Amino acid sequence: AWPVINGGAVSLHFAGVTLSTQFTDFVSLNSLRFRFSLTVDEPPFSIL
Amino acid sequence: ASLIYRQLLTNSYSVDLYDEIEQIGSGKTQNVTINPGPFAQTRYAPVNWDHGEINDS
Repeated sequence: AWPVINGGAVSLHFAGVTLSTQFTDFVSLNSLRFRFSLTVDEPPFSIL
Repeated sequence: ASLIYRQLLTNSYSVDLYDEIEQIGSGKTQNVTINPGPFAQTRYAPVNWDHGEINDS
């Protein structure tokens, strides 16, 4: 019988913002990133 | 005081001379070189947007 996975619930809260900036011979390759913290929530997940 | 009329009529050739002045001074090359001021300009950088670092495994 096939196992099946189910459930899983979390919530995203704001944690911060970041600016990554790679450099390659005086030219800039930038990227804005949003970091979110997590807070779990019902229903719990379970592999059946 | 009548001498002004005589002077104008006599010196009218300077009108054509002045026409030459202006219509060849225009022909001559001029370049007013507006500056950049003492304060110097600069742009940010060549900036390109990309996806950030990915945590592969």
